[PDB]
Amino acid sequence: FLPLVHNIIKCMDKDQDLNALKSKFQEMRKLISTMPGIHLSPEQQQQQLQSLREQVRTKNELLQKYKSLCMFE
Amino acid sequence: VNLKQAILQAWKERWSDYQWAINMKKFFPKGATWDILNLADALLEQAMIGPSPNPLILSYLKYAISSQMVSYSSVLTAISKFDDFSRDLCVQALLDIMDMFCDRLSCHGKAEECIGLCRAL
Amino acid sequence: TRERLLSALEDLEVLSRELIEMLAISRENQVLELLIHRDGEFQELMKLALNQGKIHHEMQVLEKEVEKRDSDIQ
Amino acid sequence: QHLVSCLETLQKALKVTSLPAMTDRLESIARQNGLGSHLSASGTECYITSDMFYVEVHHGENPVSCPELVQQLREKNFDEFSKHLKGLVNLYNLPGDNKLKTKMYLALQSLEQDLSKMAIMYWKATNAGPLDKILHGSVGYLTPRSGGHLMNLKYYVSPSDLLDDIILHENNVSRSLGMNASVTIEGTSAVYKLPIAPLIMGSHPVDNKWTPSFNSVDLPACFFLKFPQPIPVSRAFVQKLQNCTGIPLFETQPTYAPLYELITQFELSKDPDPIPLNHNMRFYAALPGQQHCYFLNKDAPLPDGRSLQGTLVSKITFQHPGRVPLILNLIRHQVAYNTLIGSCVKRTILKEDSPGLLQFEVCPLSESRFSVSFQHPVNDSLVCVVMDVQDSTHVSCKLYKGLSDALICTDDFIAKVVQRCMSIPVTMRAIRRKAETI
Repeated sequence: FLPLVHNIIKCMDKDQDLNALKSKFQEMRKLISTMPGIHLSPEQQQQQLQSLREQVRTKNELLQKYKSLCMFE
Repeated sequence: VNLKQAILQAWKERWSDYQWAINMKKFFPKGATWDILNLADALLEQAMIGPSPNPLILSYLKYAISSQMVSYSSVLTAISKFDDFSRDLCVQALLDIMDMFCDRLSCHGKAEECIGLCRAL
Repeated sequence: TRERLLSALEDLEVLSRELIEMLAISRENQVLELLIHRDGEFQELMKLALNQGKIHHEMQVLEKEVEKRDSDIQ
Repeated sequence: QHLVSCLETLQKALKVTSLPAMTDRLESIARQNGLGSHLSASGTECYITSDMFYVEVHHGENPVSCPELVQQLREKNFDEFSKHLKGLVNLYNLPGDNKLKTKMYLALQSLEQDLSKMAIMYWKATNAGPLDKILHGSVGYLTPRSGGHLMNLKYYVSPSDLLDDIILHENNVSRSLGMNASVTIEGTSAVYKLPIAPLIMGSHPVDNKWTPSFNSVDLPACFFLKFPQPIPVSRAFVQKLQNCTGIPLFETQPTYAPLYELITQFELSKDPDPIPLNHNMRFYAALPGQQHCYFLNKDAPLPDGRSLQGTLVSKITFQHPGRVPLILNLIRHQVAYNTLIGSCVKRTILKEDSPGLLQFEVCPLSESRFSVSFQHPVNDSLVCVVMDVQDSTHVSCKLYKGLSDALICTDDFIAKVVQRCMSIPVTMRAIRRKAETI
């Protein structure tokens, strides 16, 4: 992003219109970089992980509880 | 309490000469003309200790002569008791102090003070 | 956070373009300072952006596992 | 157009990417200092102006692959490289013209060679440690010019500042860990004759012998001894220094006020704070045992009847190095006196201090002498310690007391304590402590 912007500035210093169009396409690529699967913060990322870990543990525990529960002597 | 303690209670906190005069009055209720308490002796001792005199305590003594706190006789005796003589700066200071009162050399008091002025001369 | 990153990106593009265009017309420390400030914002949250995607793929795997477990339990 | 050019160096300086863009960052550095860049291949780029041409891969070969410059460039410090170019540009800010500039640089090279040889002679005669050379040696610890930085001769290393928070110098002595002066050629309105070839062709084994002038040429400039921070110097020193050299120290007579005020400004401004101290010449000092207040007493009349008066000196001009040993010995003297009186100046707020406040004071008895007056520690009469600064490293002090008084101290014990650490606010503490212990 910043490298592409600096390259556009270098092209302006050398001078072109094609390079500015390339900078606009890079901004479209940036919008893709805002949303290629982006949606959450660092804190939220931490809470979701803890909740998923707790769910797996509880499900495994319930399954083991009935694993031991042997109906037939 | 002592005059030595007052004179540097005067030199320490920087006191101008008139503030020194006021606080010297306040430290001592009996004035005793300041010559019974030997003001000139203490001021000369704690002025002429360094190779050059500190101008603060010399300013105190020059005020105490120009204002008539201290008689000329006690000053002339305290000047007479200095000698050492290896330092020219202290000697020049003493000669400027003598240049202040000399010639006028006037005593307006008892005749014993005039005899003291004679012996002091 | 996504909104902040997008705003930083738009500001950077417009101001860089303006500075380069002024250089071209001639033949801007305010623009420069703005650029470095939002460049720091984008770069610091670009290491985050990459990891976030890896974490999201891991989260998807975890979700699939949980779903299977539940459906099996049901 | 020129502003847009300066505009691009700024945005190219904040640009930071890979090696190709780092070569464009080197191009940015060129136009930032108004230099011209020519590059042969990716590896070599040359910034060229006057004789200041250097390449990162006039009238002289490329002198050295300075590790200093190479280390900074290899590591991520383009800013340090920018400072080094600034130093090179300032050294060659020389006006002159062209052939004159080349000769003028040649004269500086001869002076540098002679000064370096004189320093070597002292080391051969006595294998002194670096500290001895700095405090009491011909010339001084001398570092040869590297890149932009010009030769630095360390005139004095104060005892208090040799100690940091007991530093042993070794040969690793820091450039700024002391007082340092720089030797350089600078253009002058007047015309002077300077050596254009090394003048120590024949050296007497003890001290040095200089072959007489004419070689030499009348270039319109003189060698200089610039001091990074202006040193307050007294009127008496100007006469003592002139007696040797002869070159007017201040030429056009400027301003000349009390020296003690200038000494306070130099000491207070070493560390800058927004609030002016407003000392009123009553500096307050706090020490491990006791509290002291020192009145600097500027305006006390000297024997002549004029208060010590002096003006800050930044540049001292000397034609040849022959008068330089004498000039430095006088300076050393002025600097040492400033350091002892300087140690007292402090930015503290001792308000309503009932205990102690063992105030001490300072009167200018004569040029090179001062008296610190204090109440006797045990008895009541005023007592004092003078410190005539006879030489830069030597001060002689006499503690006269009244005929009836308690032996306050032995002049040698105080000296031993001061030399161990130092500072003069400190000397008064030792005088009080020694008297109390007895």
